[PDB]
Amino acid sequence: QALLRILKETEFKKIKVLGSGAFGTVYKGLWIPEGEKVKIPVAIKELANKEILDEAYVMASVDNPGNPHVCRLLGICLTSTVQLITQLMPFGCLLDYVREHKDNIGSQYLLNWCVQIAKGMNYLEDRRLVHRDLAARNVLVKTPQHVKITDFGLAKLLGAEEKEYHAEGGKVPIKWMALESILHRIYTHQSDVWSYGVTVWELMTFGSKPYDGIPASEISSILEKGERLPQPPICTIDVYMIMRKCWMIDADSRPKFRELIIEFSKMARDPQRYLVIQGDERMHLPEYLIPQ
Ligand SMILES: COCC[C@H]1CNC(=O)c2c1[nH]c(-c1ccncc1F)c2Nc1cccc(Cl)c1OC
Repeated sequence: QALLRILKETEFKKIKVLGSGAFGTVYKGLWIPEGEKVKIPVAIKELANKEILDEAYVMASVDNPGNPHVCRLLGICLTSTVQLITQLMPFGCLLDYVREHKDNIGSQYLLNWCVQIAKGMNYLEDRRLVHRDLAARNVLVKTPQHVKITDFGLAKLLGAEEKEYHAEGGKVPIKWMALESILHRIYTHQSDVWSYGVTVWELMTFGSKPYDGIPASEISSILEKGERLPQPPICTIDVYMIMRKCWMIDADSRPKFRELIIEFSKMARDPQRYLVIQGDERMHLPEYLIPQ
């Protein structure tokens, strides 16, 4: 059962703006619980009220048992707007992190992040949840060795006798969506596997924009012609074939998140065999459009 903890605005202090975009506005602060005096660093989101409360319901529904690689909602705050509260991730989003530390990320970190995103997505698949927005921008970095999936804005829960979600005319990310989602607005856990492949391609290219220069309306025709995202220079054939298996026309032929945990975990045990990065031993660490 989903339960929300209504937190008072007087409990939050030192609110500073982290960023803004399609997600709305994300801030950072210090949550002092009532009675307790432990200053917990937290993040606050804003944007209309109908949309942010759907996100809170989705996050609260999948909170028990919970997964270490999935962001969990601490509670909500009722100021002039409805705000979401979660544990702060000090190192920000992974898309910016891979673009900032281009020359310091080793093969072990890239493969472990792929394992962790697949562990989080497999947990969401078990809780009948289709994320519908898996991208490097929606992956946060708690510490360089630990990542979490975020932004349950487009996420939808599936009923017991429901294996797919049909969207209406809302804005959606075309360059991360599967071909069936662009053509027929159909969203399954296998459509999230396509987005997982695009997210893996983003990490392997250190934050390259997918299909750069190509407009969103030309993507369906490009994917029907057999064209896919290119092989990143650091990827061996085994890593690139996983990405290409995530982008197959038949959604059931694509890999499963439980299979991607095993495949990338095997690769993480011998990382230099599967990714070729210069000076790997020396390294050390401490969009949306209307469909038609
Ligand atoms: C600043 O924007 C980065 C990407 C942005 C993209 N979309 C997000 O949803 C989000 C982002 N940052 C953080 C975030 C979280 C935790 N610590 C730091 C951070 F920045 C997000 N989650 C988030 C923020 C506040 C409350 C809740 Cl319940 C959240 O989970 C949905």
